[PDB]
Amino acid sequence: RFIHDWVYSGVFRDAYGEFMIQVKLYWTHGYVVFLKHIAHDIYVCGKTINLLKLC
Amino acid sequence: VLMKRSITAPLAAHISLVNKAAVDYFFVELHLEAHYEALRHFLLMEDGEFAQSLSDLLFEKLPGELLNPLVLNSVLSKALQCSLHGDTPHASNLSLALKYLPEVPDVLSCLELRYKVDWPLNIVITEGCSKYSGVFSFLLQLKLMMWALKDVCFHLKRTAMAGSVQFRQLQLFKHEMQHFVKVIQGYIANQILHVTWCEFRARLALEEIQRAHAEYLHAVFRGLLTEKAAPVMNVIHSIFSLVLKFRSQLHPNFALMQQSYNTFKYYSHFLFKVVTKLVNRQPHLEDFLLRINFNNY
Repeated sequence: RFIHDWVYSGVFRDAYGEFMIQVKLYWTHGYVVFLKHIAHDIYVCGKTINLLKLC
Repeated sequence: VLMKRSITAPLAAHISLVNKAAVDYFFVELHLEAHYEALRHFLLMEDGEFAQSLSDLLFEKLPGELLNPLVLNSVLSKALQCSLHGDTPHASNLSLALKYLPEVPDVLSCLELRYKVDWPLNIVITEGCSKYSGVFSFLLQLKLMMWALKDVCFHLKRTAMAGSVQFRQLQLFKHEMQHFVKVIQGYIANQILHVTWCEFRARLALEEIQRAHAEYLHAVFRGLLTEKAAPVMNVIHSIFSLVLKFRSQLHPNFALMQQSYNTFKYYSHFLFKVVTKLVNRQPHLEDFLLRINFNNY
Protein backbone atom coordinates (compact mmCIF):
# COMPACT_ATOMS: atom_id res chain seq x y z
CA ARG A 1 0.00 0.00 0.00
CA PHE A 2 2.89 2.35 0.90
CA ILE A 3 4.41 1.43 -2.47
CA HIS A 4 0.93 1.96 -3.93
CA ASP A 5 1.18 5.67 -2.96
CA TRP A 6 4.17 7.03 -4.93
CA VAL A 7 2.81 5.19 -7.97
CA TYR A 8 -0.81 6.40 -7.99
CA SER A 9 -1.43 9.26 -5.54
CA GLY A 10 1.95 10.48 -4.28
CA VAL A 11 0.78 11.08 -0.69
CA PHE A 12 3.69 9.53 1.28
CA ARG A 13 2.29 7.61 4.29
CA ASP A 14 4.52 6.84 7.33
CA ALA A 15 3.72 5.58 10.86
CA TYR A 16 6.78 4.24 12.69
CA GLY A 17 9.46 4.02 9.98
CA GLU A 18 8.82 0.61 8.42
CA PHE A 19 9.25 2.28 5.04
CA MET A 20 12.86 2.28 3.87
CA ILE A 21 12.37 5.95 2.90
CA GLN A 22 11.51 8.77 5.31
CA VAL A 23 10.92 12.52 5.04
CA LYS A 24 15.63 25.54 -3.81
CA LEU A 25 16.90 21.98 -3.40
CA TYR A 26 13.67 20.26 -2.29
CA TRP A 27 15.26 16.84 -2.84
CA THR A 28 16.14 15.75 0.71
CA HIS A 29 13.94 12.65 1.10
CA GLY A 30 16.69 10.34 2.30
CA TYR A 31 16.58 6.85 0.81
CA VAL A 32 19.38 4.61 2.11
CA VAL A 33 16.01 -8.68 -0.94
CA PHE A 34 13.88 -7.26 -3.73
CA LEU A 35 15.49 -6.71 -7.12
CA LYS A 36 17.45 -3.46 -6.98
CA HIS A 37 16.58 -2.97 -10.66
CA ILE A 38 13.35 -1.38 -9.41
CA ALA A 39 14.47 -0.14 -5.97
CA HIS A 40 16.06 3.16 -7.00
CA ASP A 41 13.36 3.69 -9.62
CA ILE A 42 10.57 3.86 -7.02
CA TYR A 43 12.49 6.60 -5.20
CA VAL A 44 12.33 8.82 -8.29
CA CYS A 45 8.91 7.65 -9.52
CA GLY A 46 7.40 9.38 -6.48
CA LYS A 47 9.34 12.63 -6.22
CA THR A 48 8.14 13.48 -9.72
CA ILE A 49 4.51 13.21 -8.61
CA ASN A 50 5.26 15.16 -5.43
CA LEU A 51 6.85 17.81 -7.66
CA LEU A 52 3.94 18.08 -10.10
CA LYS A 53 1.57 18.53 -7.14
CA LEU A 54 3.25 21.90 -6.48
CA CYS A 55 2.85 23.01 -10.11
CA VAL B 1 11.11 -20.40 -8.45
CA LEU B 2 10.82 -16.83 -7.11
CA MET B 3 9.96 -14.61 -10.08
CA LYS B 4 8.64 -11.27 -8.82
CA ARG B 5 6.27 -10.54 -11.69
CA SER B 6 3.06 -9.75 -9.79
CA ILE B 7 4.64 -6.51 -8.53
CA THR B 8 6.77 -5.05 -11.33
CA ALA B 9 4.32 -5.85 -14.14
CA PRO B 10 1.52 -3.53 -12.89
CA LEU B 11 4.31 -1.12 -11.90
CA ALA B 12 6.71 -0.66 -14.83
CA ALA B 13 3.71 -0.03 -17.08
CA HIS B 14 3.02 3.12 -15.05
CA ILE B 15 6.61 4.30 -14.54
CA SER B 16 7.27 4.95 -18.23
CA LEU B 17 4.02 6.89 -18.59
CA VAL B 18 4.85 9.26 -15.73
CA ASN B 19 8.41 10.03 -16.82
CA LYS B 20 7.43 10.52 -20.46
CA ALA B 21 4.68 12.85 -19.24
CA ALA B 22 7.13 14.58 -16.90
CA VAL B 23 9.74 15.38 -19.56
CA ASP B 24 7.10 16.36 -22.12
CA TYR B 25 5.61 18.74 -19.54
CA PHE B 26 8.91 20.63 -19.50
CA PHE B 27 9.30 21.27 -23.24
CA VAL B 28 5.79 21.94 -24.51
CA GLU B 29 4.75 24.03 -21.49
CA LEU B 30 7.76 25.62 -19.77
CA HIS B 31 10.11 25.95 -22.78
CA LEU B 32 13.19 24.17 -21.45
CA GLU B 33 14.48 24.03 -25.03
CA ALA B 34 14.23 27.83 -25.16
CA HIS B 35 16.18 28.61 -21.97
CA TYR B 36 19.26 26.73 -23.16
CA GLU B 37 19.21 28.33 -26.62
CA ALA B 38 18.69 31.67 -24.83
CA LEU B 39 21.36 31.61 -22.12
CA ARG B 40 23.84 30.80 -24.88
CA HIS B 41 22.76 34.00 -26.65
CA PHE B 42 23.78 36.03 -23.58
CA LEU B 43 26.33 34.18 -21.44
CA LEU B 44 28.46 32.41 -24.06
CA MET B 45 28.25 35.59 -26.20
CA GLU B 46 26.91 33.71 -29.21
CA ASP B 47 24.69 36.61 -30.30
CA GLY B 48 26.83 39.30 -31.88
CA GLU B 49 26.06 43.02 -31.56
CA PHE B 50 25.70 42.27 -27.84
CA ALA B 51 29.17 41.28 -26.66
CA GLN B 52 30.51 43.64 -29.33
CA SER B 53 28.33 46.26 -27.60
CA LEU B 54 28.77 45.31 -23.94
CA SER B 55 32.55 44.83 -23.94
CA ASP B 56 32.89 47.82 -26.27
CA LEU B 57 31.17 50.05 -23.71
CA LEU B 58 33.08 48.86 -20.64
CA PHE B 59 36.43 49.09 -22.42
CA GLU B 60 35.78 52.75 -23.28
CA LYS B 61 36.29 53.76 -19.65
CA LEU B 62 39.62 52.14 -18.80
CA PRO B 63 38.63 52.30 -9.57
CA GLY B 64 35.94 54.14 -7.63
CA GLU B 65 34.15 54.75 -10.90
CA LEU B 66 32.83 51.92 -13.09
CA LEU B 67 32.01 50.07 -9.84
CA ASN B 68 28.85 51.65 -8.47
CA PRO B 69 25.45 50.17 -9.39
CA LEU B 70 24.69 53.39 -11.27
CA VAL B 71 26.87 52.61 -14.32
CA LEU B 72 27.46 48.85 -14.51
CA ASN B 73 23.87 48.02 -13.43
CA SER B 74 22.70 50.43 -16.17
CA VAL B 75 25.15 49.65 -18.98
CA LEU B 76 23.33 46.34 -19.41
CA SER B 77 19.93 47.99 -19.81
CA LYS B 78 21.64 50.09 -22.48
CA ALA B 79 23.27 47.01 -24.01
CA LEU B 80 20.12 44.94 -24.55
CA GLN B 81 18.61 47.70 -26.68
CA CYS B 82 21.51 47.37 -29.16
CA SER B 83 21.12 43.58 -29.30
CA LEU B 84 18.40 43.40 -32.00
CA HIS B 85 17.62 39.97 -30.50
CA GLY B 86 15.96 39.54 -27.13
CA ASP B 87 13.88 41.96 -25.03
CA THR B 88 11.73 38.97 -24.05
CA PRO B 89 10.79 37.63 -20.61
CA HIS B 90 13.89 35.48 -21.08
CA ALA B 91 16.00 38.57 -21.77
CA SER B 92 15.48 39.89 -18.24
CA ASN B 93 17.12 38.40 -15.12
CA LEU B 94 20.61 39.31 -16.38
CA SER B 95 22.08 40.50 -13.06
CA LEU B 96 25.36 42.15 -14.23
CA ALA B 97 26.95 41.98 -10.74
CA LEU B 98 30.61 41.84 -9.54
CA LYS B 99 32.57 39.68 -7.07
CA TYR B 100 35.70 41.78 -6.28
CA LEU B 101 36.75 45.44 -5.71
CA PRO B 102 39.77 46.25 -7.99
CA GLU B 103 42.39 48.75 -6.67
CA VAL B 104 44.05 49.87 -9.93
CA PRO B 105 48.37 47.15 -18.49
CA ASP B 106 47.32 43.68 -17.35
CA VAL B 107 44.72 41.44 -19.00
CA LEU B 108 42.35 40.95 -16.06
CA SER B 109 39.02 42.62 -15.25
CA CYS B 110 37.00 40.39 -12.93
CA LEU B 111 33.23 40.63 -13.45
CA GLU B 112 30.44 38.06 -13.45
CA LEU B 113 27.15 37.76 -15.31
CA ARG B 114 24.58 35.48 -13.70
CA TYR B 115 21.31 34.23 -15.14
CA LYS B 116 18.24 33.84 -12.94
CA VAL B 117 15.41 31.30 -13.00
CA ASP B 118 12.21 30.44 -11.12
CA TRP B 119 10.96 27.39 -9.22
CA PRO B 120 9.95 24.67 -11.74
CA LEU B 121 13.16 25.30 -13.72
CA ASN B 122 15.55 25.90 -10.82
CA ILE B 123 15.33 22.22 -9.89
CA VAL B 124 17.05 21.18 -13.14
CA ILE B 125 19.53 23.96 -13.92
CA THR B 126 21.74 23.58 -10.85
CA GLU B 127 22.96 26.57 -8.88
CA GLY B 128 26.44 25.12 -9.41
CA CYS B 129 26.23 24.77 -13.19
CA SER B 130 28.53 29.12 -11.45
CA LYS B 131 30.71 27.37 -14.05
CA TYR B 132 29.35 29.57 -16.84
CA SER B 133 30.87 32.45 -14.88
CA GLY B 134 34.11 30.48 -15.09
CA VAL B 135 33.99 30.19 -18.87
CA PHE B 136 32.57 33.70 -19.29
CA SER B 137 35.42 35.70 -17.76
CA PHE B 138 37.72 34.02 -20.28
CA LEU B 139 35.57 34.81 -23.31
CA LEU B 140 35.21 38.45 -22.28
CA GLN B 141 38.97 38.67 -21.76
CA LEU B 142 39.36 37.58 -25.38
CA LYS B 143 37.28 40.52 -26.61
CA LEU B 144 39.71 42.84 -24.84
CA MET B 145 42.28 41.87 -27.47
CA MET B 146 40.18 42.26 -30.63
CA TRP B 147 39.21 45.75 -29.43
CA ALA B 148 42.55 47.04 -28.12
CA LEU B 149 44.26 45.55 -31.16
CA LYS B 150 41.55 47.15 -33.28
CA ASP B 151 42.41 50.44 -31.58
CA VAL B 152 46.07 50.43 -32.65
CA CYS B 153 44.92 49.40 -36.13
CA PHE B 154 42.62 52.44 -36.02
CA HIS B 155 45.04 54.63 -34.05
CA LEU B 156 47.67 54.20 -36.77
CA LYS B 157 45.22 55.05 -39.57
CA ARG B 158 45.15 58.75 -38.71
CA THR B 159 48.96 58.88 -38.92
CA ALA B 160 48.71 58.67 -42.72
CA MET B 161 53.06 61.05 -46.72
CA ALA B 162 54.77 59.34 -43.76
CA GLY B 163 56.09 56.35 -45.68
CA SER B 164 59.46 54.92 -44.68
CA VAL B 165 61.08 51.67 -43.54
CA GLN B 166 60.29 52.53 -39.92
CA PHE B 167 56.57 52.70 -40.74
CA ARG B 168 55.88 49.67 -42.95
CA GLN B 169 58.09 47.40 -40.85
CA LEU B 170 56.05 48.49 -37.83
CA GLN B 171 52.62 47.67 -39.25
CA LEU B 172 53.70 44.15 -40.21
CA PHE B 173 53.93 43.41 -36.48
CA LYS B 174 50.22 44.07 -35.98
CA HIS B 175 49.23 41.77 -38.85
CA GLU B 176 51.60 39.20 -37.36
CA MET B 177 50.13 39.52 -33.86
CA GLN B 178 46.48 39.89 -34.86
CA HIS B 179 46.44 36.65 -36.84
CA PHE B 180 47.38 34.67 -33.73
CA VAL B 181 44.38 36.06 -31.86
CA LYS B 182 42.04 35.63 -34.83
CA VAL B 183 42.95 31.91 -34.95
CA ILE B 184 42.70 31.09 -31.26
CA GLN B 185 39.29 32.77 -31.32
CA GLY B 186 38.27 30.78 -34.39
CA TYR B 187 39.07 27.68 -32.37
CA ILE B 188 36.85 28.75 -29.46
CA ALA B 189 34.08 29.59 -31.93
CA ASN B 190 34.24 25.97 -33.11
CA GLN B 191 34.46 23.87 -29.94
CA ILE B 192 32.50 25.67 -27.21
CA LEU B 193 29.66 26.98 -29.41
CA HIS B 194 29.09 24.61 -32.37
CA VAL B 195 30.29 21.03 -31.89
CA THR B 196 29.62 20.85 -28.15
CA TRP B 197 26.21 22.29 -29.06
CA CYS B 198 25.59 19.65 -31.72
CA GLU B 199 25.66 17.22 -28.83
CA PHE B 200 23.11 18.08 -26.12
CA ARG B 201 20.77 19.31 -28.88
CA ALA B 202 20.39 16.08 -30.85
CA ARG B 203 21.07 14.28 -27.54
CA LEU B 204 17.96 15.30 -25.59
CA ALA B 205 15.40 14.33 -28.23
CA LEU B 206 13.86 13.33 -15.68
CA GLU B 207 17.13 12.30 -14.05
CA GLU B 208 18.85 12.32 -17.46
CA ILE B 209 18.27 16.06 -17.88
CA GLN B 210 20.50 16.68 -14.86
CA ARG B 211 23.33 14.52 -16.21
CA ALA B 212 22.99 15.55 -19.86
CA HIS B 213 23.29 19.19 -18.81
CA ALA B 214 26.17 18.29 -16.49
CA GLU B 215 27.83 16.76 -19.56
CA TYR B 216 27.15 19.64 -21.97
CA LEU B 217 28.83 22.35 -19.91
CA HIS B 218 31.58 20.02 -18.71
CA ALA B 219 32.51 23.24 -22.82
CA VAL B 220 35.00 23.81 -20.00
CA PHE B 221 37.11 20.84 -21.14
CA ARG B 222 37.51 21.91 -24.77
CA GLY B 223 37.97 25.46 -23.46
CA LEU B 224 41.50 24.99 -22.04
CA LEU B 225 40.20 25.91 -18.58
CA THR B 226 40.76 22.46 -17.07
CA GLU B 227 43.66 22.18 -14.63
CA LYS B 228 44.99 19.16 -16.55
CA ALA B 229 45.99 21.27 -19.57
CA ALA B 230 46.57 24.36 -17.42
CA PRO B 231 50.21 24.95 -18.57
CA VAL B 232 48.80 25.50 -22.06
CA MET B 233 46.68 28.30 -20.58
CA ASN B 234 49.51 29.88 -18.58
CA VAL B 235 51.42 30.60 -21.79
CA ILE B 236 48.41 32.44 -23.26
CA HIS B 237 48.81 35.23 -20.71
CA SER B 238 52.36 35.92 -21.88
CA ILE B 239 50.91 36.44 -25.36
CA PHE B 240 47.97 38.57 -24.25
CA SER B 241 50.19 40.69 -22.00
CA LEU B 242 52.63 41.64 -24.77
CA VAL B 243 49.80 42.78 -27.03
CA LEU B 244 48.59 45.10 -24.27
CA LYS B 245 52.07 46.61 -23.96
CA PHE B 246 52.01 46.99 -27.74
CA ARG B 247 48.87 49.09 -27.27
CA SER B 248 50.57 51.39 -24.75
CA GLN B 249 53.14 52.59 -27.30
CA LEU B 250 50.47 54.00 -29.61
CA HIS B 251 58.94 56.70 -34.04
CA PRO B 252 60.15 58.12 -30.72
CA ASN B 253 60.39 54.69 -29.09
CA PHE B 254 60.39 52.28 -32.03
CA ALA B 255 63.20 50.08 -30.69
CA LEU B 256 61.35 49.74 -27.38
CA MET B 257 58.57 48.13 -29.44
CA GLN B 258 60.90 46.11 -31.68
CA GLN B 259 62.15 44.23 -28.62
CA SER B 260 58.54 43.57 -27.58
CA TYR B 261 57.62 41.90 -30.87
CA ASN B 262 60.72 39.71 -30.75
CA THR B 263 59.56 38.47 -27.35
CA PHE B 264 56.20 37.70 -28.97
CA LYS B 265 57.71 35.60 -31.76
CA TYR B 266 59.67 33.59 -29.19
CA TYR B 267 56.73 32.76 -26.93
CA SER B 268 54.55 31.77 -29.88
CA HIS B 269 57.38 29.54 -31.12
CA PHE B 270 57.46 27.99 -27.64
CA LEU B 271 53.73 27.26 -27.62
CA PHE B 272 54.01 25.07 -30.72
CA LYS B 273 56.45 22.83 -28.83
CA VAL B 274 54.59 22.55 -25.52
CA VAL B 275 51.36 21.56 -27.28
CA THR B 276 53.16 18.97 -29.41
CA LYS B 277 54.79 17.35 -26.37
CA LEU B 278 51.30 17.15 -24.82
CA VAL B 279 49.92 14.96 -27.62
CA ASN B 280 51.54 11.72 -26.48
CA ARG B 281 49.84 11.87 -23.07
CA GLN B 282 43.29 14.30 -25.50
CA PRO B 283 41.76 14.46 -28.98
CA HIS B 284 40.40 17.94 -28.23
CA LEU B 285 43.88 19.50 -28.29
CA GLU B 286 44.60 17.73 -31.59
CA ASP B 287 42.70 20.37 -33.55
CA PHE B 288 44.71 23.16 -31.90
CA LEU B 289 48.04 22.26 -33.53
CA LEU B 290 46.29 22.15 -36.90
CA ARG B 291 45.05 25.68 -36.13
CA ILE B 292 48.22 27.27 -34.78
CA ASN B 293 50.45 25.55 -37.35
CA PHE B 294 49.69 25.62 -41.07
CA ASN B 295 52.58 25.67 -43.57
CA ASN B 296 55.23 26.41 -40.91
CA TYR B 297 57.04 24.77 -37.99
